[PDB]
Amino acid sequence: MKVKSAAKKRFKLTKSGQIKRKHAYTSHLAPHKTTKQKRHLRKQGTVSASDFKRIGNLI
Amino acid sequence: MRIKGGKQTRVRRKKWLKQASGSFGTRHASYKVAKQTVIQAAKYAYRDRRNKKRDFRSLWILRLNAALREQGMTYSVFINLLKKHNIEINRKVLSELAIKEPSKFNLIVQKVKS
Amino acid sequence: LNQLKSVPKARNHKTKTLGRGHGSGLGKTSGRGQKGQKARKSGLTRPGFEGGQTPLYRRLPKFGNARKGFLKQEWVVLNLNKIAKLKLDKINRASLIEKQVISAKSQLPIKLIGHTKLEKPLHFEVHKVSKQALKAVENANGSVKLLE
Amino acid sequence: VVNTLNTNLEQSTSNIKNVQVKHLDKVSVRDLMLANALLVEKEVLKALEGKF
RNA sequence: AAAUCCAGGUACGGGUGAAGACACCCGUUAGGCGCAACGGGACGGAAAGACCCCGUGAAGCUUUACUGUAGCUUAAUAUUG
RNA sequence: UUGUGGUAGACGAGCGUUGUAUUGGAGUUGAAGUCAAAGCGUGAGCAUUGGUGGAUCCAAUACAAGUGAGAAUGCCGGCA
RNA sequence: AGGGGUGAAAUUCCAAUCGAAAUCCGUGAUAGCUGGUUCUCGUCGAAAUAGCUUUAAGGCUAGCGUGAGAUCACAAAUAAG
RNA sequence: GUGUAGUGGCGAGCGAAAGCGGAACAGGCCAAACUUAUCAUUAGAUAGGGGUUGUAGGGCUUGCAAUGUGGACUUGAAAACGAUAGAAGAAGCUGUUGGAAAGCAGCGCGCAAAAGGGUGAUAGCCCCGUAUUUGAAAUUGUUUUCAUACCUAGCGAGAUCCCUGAGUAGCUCGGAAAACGUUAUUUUGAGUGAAUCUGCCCAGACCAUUGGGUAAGCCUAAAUACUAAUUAGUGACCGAUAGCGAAACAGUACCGUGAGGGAAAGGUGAAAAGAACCCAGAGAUGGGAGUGAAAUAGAUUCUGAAACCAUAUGCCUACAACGUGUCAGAGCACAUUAAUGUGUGAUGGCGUGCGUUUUGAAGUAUGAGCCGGCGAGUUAUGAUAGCAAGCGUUAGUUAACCAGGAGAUGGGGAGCUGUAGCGAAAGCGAGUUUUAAAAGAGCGUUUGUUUGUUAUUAUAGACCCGAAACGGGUUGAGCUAGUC
Repeated sequence: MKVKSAAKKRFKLTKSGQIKRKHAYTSHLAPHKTTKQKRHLRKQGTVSASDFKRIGNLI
Repeated sequence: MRIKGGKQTRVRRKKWLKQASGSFGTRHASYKVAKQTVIQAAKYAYRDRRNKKRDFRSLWILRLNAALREQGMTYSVFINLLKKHNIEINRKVLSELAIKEPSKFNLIVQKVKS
Repeated sequence: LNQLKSVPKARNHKTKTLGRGHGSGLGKTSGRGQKGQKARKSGLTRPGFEGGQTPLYRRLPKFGNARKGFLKQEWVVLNLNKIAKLKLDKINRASLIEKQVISAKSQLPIKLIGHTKLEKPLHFEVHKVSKQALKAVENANGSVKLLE
Repeated sequence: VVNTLNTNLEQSTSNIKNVQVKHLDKVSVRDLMLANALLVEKEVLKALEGKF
């Protein structure tokens, strides 16, 4: 099947699974959030084991 | 390979119909009705295989009481005189048909008195 | 074997059927639903859909494409933890093609990588080497003639 | 099973359900064990060893 | 000749039960089977309720709801001095 | 010794039909189908026998399935 | 001559059918909405909840069953303090 | 290559171009300067040579050496191999059950022919045939050889000499093919409208450099798709509810005024040997006789079960509240797949169907009149996971394609995953991004590959059936409305 390109631009593969992603809440209304909030959300992240199946076969 | 599949239906319907023999109306000719009739018949057989082992025991007790009321004493008293004194695990259907052999049950009747 | 006693060991597993038997173990609605949406024809809507809630592949931000419309420059890697097993010296492009390490006709720079120690002296001819990899190569009396 | 593809042999054996002549490269795994009796050429041993 | 038809040898009162029982519970009544009538029931037969509601349904119609558009009209331009 | 109610459902173990591949067998001394019969298994099922019938089937192992009917106000065909 | 005709205007009629014919094709249109989904047997075995949802008769994730594997005791339950 | 680069209310989705490996393979022909002849020689037109362009070429002045390489190719002479009719073409009796032998049993025979069909049962030697060898008066196809007509050829020297595809290309205004939803590329409806090798264009805005190619002219075989037709053959394709709707005088019968919609049904028997004749009846017909192994094979014509409806042995019922069955049960008449046996069931106990949908069923909800047949989880391409198998320490692995029996397999390593990963990227590397940080944090610290099979899922209608619908194309004014 064709892999949806709308998602191939929002996920990155890593060795032994562990899909990589970026956190949201970074492009709007900075003053409403603390500087500590932006300090945390600047880092990358990974998805939980819950949505792993819906991402695996889709990518 | 196109499959016709004719033998299975005939043999199944014949086997189901043969089970319900001596049935009123068309219930012994229509397979669709015969299967339901045999379903219900076997369910009744299942429940009756316990209902009869209970009803026979009921008639068992009744016919013991019939004989024991003639001696002027109570059936429960007879079971008592079996159990606590003069310990006897004697069969009930035994003592029932020992009415048929005459006066031989009376030996057990007189034996409970120590 | 003979054509009358062919035998398997563990293949020929169970064959589920979605439309045979009321009480075969699999019912009339086997696998799909009990009159739910998935039970119906062409059920199991598209995998990315999540019920009406905004999809996960849209709630997340979008990654970057720093180099727009290009492919990453590919390299052929020679890790020093595996070259030692391959029995050959003077490892050079005139000699890789013989050992089937690389494709016969292929133009590509060669990268040298590794930290694990090596014993037998070697003579690499590559385009680039890691600094500590080069140090490790030169520790064991080896020599690397770094090409252009 | 024959390596030389002799014409004298192949002229015969064509009207019997039991016998047929084939080259080494032509026979498969199935037919080779369907025979119940084998008649092999002396030449085919070296080629069979070479192909293992 | 027809619609209907799960299989039927098809009772009534009180109650019970998916909430109004030919079959369930307890009592009552009643020989088997016709024929002529008479329509109370079998939520009777015939219409996958026309009504209400649901469906991310259909169609038609309407306007200063949206986006358009045939047509109408004005302007630059070629036909052009 | 502990257990064995059971739909939705997961999962394991099996039967049957058609055809093909081989290995054996039956068959105008009578196959299949089908009629009926007081058989044998836990089951889908599998036997035996008599009459009907005058040409194909059976047993063991595998493989491939237009494959196993009680309903869809069914549809064809016949009949109350 | 049909997203048209005609219409002393009623949504009349246009071959018994007309809020827009009959017929063929795209067409096996789609349908979160009915009903059906045919061989048997062995073991275990729910839910009708929370969140979200142009969602409320639906779907997704979590909990709930089940197949394979690990933890065997520091993990989990029962009685007591 | 690759579901890659990318394109998308960045959503459903969509999807290249290089390069690589294969199938096949070959390039030619016009205008232009130059020149000749003719056009009221004003021709601007007609007809001849000359050239087919980038390693820039051609024309001009002037030399050398060809006499030939060759086919998108004209005809004549022949040859081979087919095609449209045919021929030759091996081998047996005996007994047997039997209506009939060919099956079955005994001894034989041939195969470059044991494919197939028919012959009173399944025939190698009964028949046609079949493998092979042959045969064309006439027509026709492909290929081969020779002769022949047209078209074609190399290397020099001068020279700021001349020529090298005009509403052309860009530009602007709107579009469209491009994977792109308008961006170079391409194309054009409206306008604008150059140069001439010191040129022009191209390398996803553009300029410069660099390199590549010569548009605005024309032509082209094979390699690719398809099969209504003819020939031969094949089928783990169907067998009269199947197979194309059409095994039979099927697009017929029929439904319609017309577009169109559109049926059902085949089988005696080896051979009619299809029943002479008699009895009843008017006859159809039946019973006989007769043929035939069989007439229960009789024209209704292979096999003949179900709902259905009749007749009959044995038993039971007319005081009985009945989902009609079950467990005990006397009596009655029979004797079997010998089995604590069979049919019937006076009498007592118990006893509100089957499916679907449901908080919930006997339902005063539903689905079925019965019967027989048909009537739904597959298939193609990929992914995931289990199981199994082969290979394994520089592993493993073939796709298309060629070879043949339409076979596995042989060759074909083009690619694919694994071997190093991280980072948006430049890049670095057992480290890497963040940072001043080598501190910490995320990821990493070699841990397979190709298949068979199973389950789920992705695009295909993807379990089956069911709409009001939409759009496009046709036919209708003979009904009716209006008009003439």
